Parts: sequence; C-alpha cells; structure tokens
Amino acid sequence: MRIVEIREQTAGIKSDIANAFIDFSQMTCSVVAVVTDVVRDGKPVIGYGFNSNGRYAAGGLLRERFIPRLMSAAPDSLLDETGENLDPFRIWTRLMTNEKPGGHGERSVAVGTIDMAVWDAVAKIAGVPLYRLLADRFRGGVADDGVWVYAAGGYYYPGKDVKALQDEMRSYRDRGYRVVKMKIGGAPLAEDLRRIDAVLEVVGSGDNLCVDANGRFDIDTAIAYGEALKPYGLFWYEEAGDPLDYALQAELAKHYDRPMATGENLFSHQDARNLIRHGGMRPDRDWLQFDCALSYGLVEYLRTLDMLKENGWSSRRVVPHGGHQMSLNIAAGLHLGGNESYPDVFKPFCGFADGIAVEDGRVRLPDLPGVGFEAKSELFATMSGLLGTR
Amino acid sequence: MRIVEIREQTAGIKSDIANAFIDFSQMTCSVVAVVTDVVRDGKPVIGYGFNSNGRYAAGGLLRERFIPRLMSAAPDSLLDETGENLDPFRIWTRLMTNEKPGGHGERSVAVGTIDMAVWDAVAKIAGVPLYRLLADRFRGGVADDGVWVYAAGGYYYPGKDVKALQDEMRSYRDRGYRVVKMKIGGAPLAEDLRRIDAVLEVVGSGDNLCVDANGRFDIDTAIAYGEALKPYGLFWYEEAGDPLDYALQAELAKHYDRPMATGENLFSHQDARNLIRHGGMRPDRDWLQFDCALSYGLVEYLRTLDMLKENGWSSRRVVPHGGHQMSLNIAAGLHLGGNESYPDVFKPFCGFADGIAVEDGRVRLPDLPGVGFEAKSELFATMSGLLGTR
Ligand SMILES: [Cl-]
Ligand SMILES: [Cl-]
Ligand SMILES: [Cl-]
Ligand SMILES: [Cl-]
Ligand SMILES: [Cl-]
Ligand SMILES: [Cl-]
Ligand SMILES: [Mg+2]
Ligand SMILES: [Mg+2]
Repeated sequence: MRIVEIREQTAGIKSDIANAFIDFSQMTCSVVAVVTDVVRDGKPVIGYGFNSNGRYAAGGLLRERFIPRLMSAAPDSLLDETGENLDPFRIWTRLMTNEKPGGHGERSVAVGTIDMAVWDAVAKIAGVPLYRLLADRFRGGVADDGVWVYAAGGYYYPGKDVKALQDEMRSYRDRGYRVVKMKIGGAPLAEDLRRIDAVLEVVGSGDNLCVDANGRFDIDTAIAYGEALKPYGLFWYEEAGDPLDYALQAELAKHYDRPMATGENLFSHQDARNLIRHGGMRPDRDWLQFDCALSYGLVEYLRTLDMLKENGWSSRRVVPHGGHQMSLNIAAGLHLGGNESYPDVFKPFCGFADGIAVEDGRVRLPDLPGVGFEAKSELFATMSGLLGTR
Repeated sequence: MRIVEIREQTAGIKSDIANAFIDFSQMTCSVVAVVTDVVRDGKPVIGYGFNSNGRYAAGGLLRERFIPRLMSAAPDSLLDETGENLDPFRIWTRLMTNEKPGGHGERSVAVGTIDMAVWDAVAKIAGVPLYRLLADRFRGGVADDGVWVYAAGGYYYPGKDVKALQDEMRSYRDRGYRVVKMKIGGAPLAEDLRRIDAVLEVVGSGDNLCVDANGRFDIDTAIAYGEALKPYGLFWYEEAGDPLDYALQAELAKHYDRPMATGENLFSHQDARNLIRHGGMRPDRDWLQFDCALSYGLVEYLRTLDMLKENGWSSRRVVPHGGHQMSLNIAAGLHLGGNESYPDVFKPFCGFADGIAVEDGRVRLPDLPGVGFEAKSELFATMSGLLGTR
C-alpha cells in the first residue's frame, strides 16, 4: 500500500466580516486530498484536510515544496511498523526535511493541512473514528464521551448593529451552545461595552460570554479594556495583545485577575513553549488556543502537549481555535478542554457532523471512520468537487 | 508617477552543500521587479529585489496575496509627500493590510523582497546610492566610509576534506577578507575540531574564525561544543541552539563567556525583541544577525533598530545574514556593525559591486544610484533575464 498522490486546491471563504485586526474580504483556505491505494467499502481511501480561517491558503508552499518532497520519498518509507497503514511521524519527518528552524508561519499551514489528511486516511484504513485511534494509541483506550464547545462569532460587519448581534447570539443558543464569543477592539470602548451589554441580555451570566481582541491592543489599551471588562465577570478575555509579545500578557495578568486566553497565532511547540515560559499565563485559570491545522499538524501538536505536561499545564486548559472536526477528534481522544465552533461563519468550512446536535454546550462524535468529513454533506461535496475526487 | 507593474520569478540556487540542519539541493529564491513610469538616464526606473538563501522562494505568496494588494491600490496612495517618489512606509502598510499577527515566516520573505525593490527604486528616483538616501533621511547625512565584512562558507559537501576547506578559506583571504566563517555540527565533534584546526592553519588567530551550528544543538551538545571551542578563542560561536529557544541561549551564556551570535532566523521586530528580552544576549560582546530581506524589509528593520536602542543595544552589534547589497547599504547608511559576505556560495546571488575590492575586511560602496545591482554584471543579467527587463 502507498500514498498514490496528493492533490491541493484553493477555496474562498471571503466576506466583509471583520475583527479588530483584519477583515475577511480576501480570505482563502487550502484543501488537500491524500489518495491511497487502500480499498474500504468498495472505494479508495482518500484522506482530506483543510486549514482554518485567518491565515489564507498555503497552496504555493504545498505545490512548490511539500507535496513534491513527500511524493519523491520511497513509498515503503512512509508506512508504519506493520506495513499496513501510513505513519504520520515518518511522513512529518519527510515533509520537514531541508527546512530551516524558525519562521513558523505559512509553511506551518501547509504541513498542518497535509497532516490532517494523513490522519484522516490512517483512521479510515484502521476503520475507526480518529478520536478512537488517538485514544487507543495515546490514552490507554480512554476517550471522552463528548466535547465542550462554544459558539464563536460576533464579528463587526457593515450595517450590523446590536439587534443583529443579539439575533446572531440567540441563534447560537437555540442551536445548543451555552457560551458564545464575540469580537472586541474594532470600535471605541463605549460602543464595545454597549455590544457586550446587548449580548448579555441574551445569554445571561458573564459566565456565558467570551471576548476576543485579536491581538490588537497595546498594553495601555489592554489594561483599560480589562478594567472595563472586570465587572462583567466574563468567561475569558482573549488575545488582548500581540500574540508574540509575551511580556505584555505577563504585565496584563498583573492587572486582570480573571481568565484570559491566547495562542491561536502561535504555530509551533517552540512558540507555544515561549508563551508558557515568558507570558505569565496561569495554569489554574487561563486557556490555550493552539490550532493543529495551522501549526504543522497533530504530530507537532503532540510535542506541544508533551511540553505543556512538562511545564505543569493540563491538556484540559487547551481549547483549539478553528472550529474543525480534526480538533474535535483530538479533544476527545487526547483529552483537551474543548473546541471552538463556528455555527455561521466560513461556510462550509465550519460545524461538525450533520444531524448530531450540540446539547447544552457539549457535542458527541460520530462513530464513523476518519475525521468525519463525509458526515458533513455540504463540506464534503465542496472538498471532493474542488479536489476532483467525486 | 506610479508603479506600473510588479513582476516576480523564481531562481534556483541549488547545490549539495550542507550545514548542520539542511542541505541546499532544492534551494530557490524569489526575484522581483518594481516597474515605475519614471525616467532616469533615458530608461524606466525599475527597482529590483531578491531574498537571501535558506528560506526558499515565496512566489506563491507574492502572486496570490502581496502583488495584487499593491496593484489594486490607488496609485497616488503609494507616493510620498512630494508626489515624485514612492513611500516605502505607505507601501508596507498596504502590503500588510488584512494580515493577522504572529506567523512570521514565508510571507516575511515575500514582503522583504518587494521592500528591497521599492527602496532600490526610491534611491534611483532620488539619484543616489541607497546608503546615501538612508544616511540623509535617518542619520543626519552621516554615512560610514565603508563596511566591515567577513567571508562565510565552510559548508560540508560530499568528498570535501580538510585540504579543500583550507583551499577555500585561503581563497577568501586572498580576496581581502580577514575573518572567515565555517559550519559546525554536521559531523562528530572530533571531526569538526580537526576542520577548525585545519582552518586556523590558514587564518592564524581564532580572532579570524567564526563557527556556525545553524541552530542544531540541544543544550548539552551546545555546552559540550562550547567547552571544546573555548581554547581556540573564536571570534564568535553562532546559532548554537534553536533560534526560538531563548532560554537555551541564556543558559549557554552561563557556560560560554566568549562572543556568540544569533538571529538570522528571526523574521520580525517582535521575534527580535523576544531574543533581546529572554535570550541572555550580552550587548557588550554578542552579535545580532537579523536579515531584512527575510524579515518584511527595511521598513520593519527600522522598527527592530528602534527596539534595540530602547533595550540598550547598539546598532554596531548588528551584522546581517545574507551577503547582499541591500544590507551593505543599510550598514553604511544606518551604522550597523558590518555585513556577512559569500564569495563562493549561491552564485550569482552573492558578492558586492564588480571591481571594488575588499581590503583587509572592509569594502566601500559604489557611488551609483540604488542598491547597486547594475554594478554586478552576472547578477543583473540573471535577474533582468528572469524578470523580462533585459
Ligand atoms: Cl477582534
Ligand atoms: Cl495567539
Ligand atoms: Cl457552550
Ligand atoms: Cl552548520
Ligand atoms: Cl532562499
Ligand atoms: Cl574580515
Ligand atoms: Mg481568536
Ligand atoms: Mg548562520
């Protein structure tokens, strides 16, 4: 058996939604197919992957460096010790051959996208959902019954006012989510507080509301927002300052004693480790948001999780950015704290399996092989169409 | 006046040379032309740029994200206050619009390459060498008369032995360089020590030799090499450990009191700042090697230089990676410590102006408009050919 070919294509997820840092008018993502010669249920096993919103597609990197490099390897060199499934670890090593250290951006997305497809294929060859594969290999067969999820939206948009924002959040609550997340930092403080007030009329307690500044604030603005946010008792205050300005987050923690979250824009275990060492994150109350699809994949994510354990952090503090089924499987299989979900934005690259409802903030995973792409009609149609695998 | 078009192409700089981390068998770089409608000396002013070795080309990024952004901007919005030259700062802002923070790799190379071409064009429109434009605008008209340069090579290569390494270093010294740099960490310690011994027979004092581990060592290996290197009194010990593992460098500095150098693989002012805060680098003796062509260009490099001043570091501690004329101009115009040079590797993307000799480790800059590409016959022929401007 072998990987026969790897295909890539670029998809559009463009719209005029905006956070404090960017708008999404040009936003794209990569989709990948890892085609094998293994037969399951009368058809070839093909693994699929895509990268999360916000970083754009990485098709250039995929086609110029990573796909050729992986496809020039001897095919047996990519197999596990049984000879009857792929080895994501050998594949990762091949992908990263002749890559210099540092510079963890863009190529991190290319590798993350291939890694997703590789794990999808491995689980399909094994005949199990990915969470089951991961629980069996890494957690002694113990998987979570379900995963904590929150609904992320609350973007700025032309003409969107507090009534529309309330309607949005009510629609998330009606779909089973308890906790929601909104953007802040893209309007004057008083206007953001009025937006927060409006959402709380819908969701009740601050316990049910997260806010995300998308890394836009300098220290003075981060502290000023913090002081204004304190009375609301929000579930978390996310990415106040630049994702790499570790000293800024450490100073902010001296002034804001309620939970904070960051890390979606750190794309390696090295960068994650620097956050842990230098960022003043607090293991009993803060949250880490690393996204494997943007960060060289699950093979790299396991190094990050090992580093967290060695530095006194629980995996239960990790709630990945990105809203994807790959993270959902990792959460239940490796015991993360939960997963972000997008009920509205970035269609069709959002949501989990069709027909499996979120119930008071928790969702179960389908007993279907792989990551679960085939259980999302619209997304699967879009991906197989783009990649020519119908 | 305006930018009429921006062109890009990929060049090969492939060979089987190797350092401790990678070999260069698939190495590429981007070349860019920024075509204006300004006439100087009877022809269109065209600015040129290329990115340094080691990070590969970024053609996909250039074509899919960055060039379309500039080319969709209102032409007047890219000009400076006078209306008769380009504004690299407005251009940089346009290039980075809708880019999320963190993730400083690959896109840093795309932007660095366009920025080089932009400054080349600006200096040509002003009619002066770039170092003169920079000295006048940023240093009250004071430029260095010349720049300190060292010869970087000493790569591993199949069949290459100590005799060939000696011949190499002799040829650098014969071309006017006093100090040379070689690679270490790609062979057992004893074999590297024999290589170092062989080179010192050519260059004499350790004062004339740098060694570069290309980020390959864990802390134990970094310390062990340090202990073995101490008796030689080397000019610097470069990039012992992972470029992002700041705590490792800080620990190493407790064990190795002689000069060390790092930073070529940090591609933003944020990442540079983290090295300065957390890496235990010593402003009195250590060296910083940030490369603008890989790091979103000179506009971003100015932010890094401002950060260094605020943090008690002199610009004289900065000696850029990459061997290019862009850095040569920055060095003289903004008062850096020197520039890396490549007399053998990465042809034709190496060396400075034809016909201007290095003399005991110092080189002057030509009084010619722009960065100086046209003064390098082979490089300019190659670039103009690739970009369709010949
Ligand atoms: Cl935001
Ligand atoms: Cl982040
Ligand atoms: Cl919830
Ligand atoms: Cl090396
Ligand atoms: Cl390169
Ligand atoms: Cl020299
Ligand atoms: Mg976020
Ligand atoms: Mg180096």
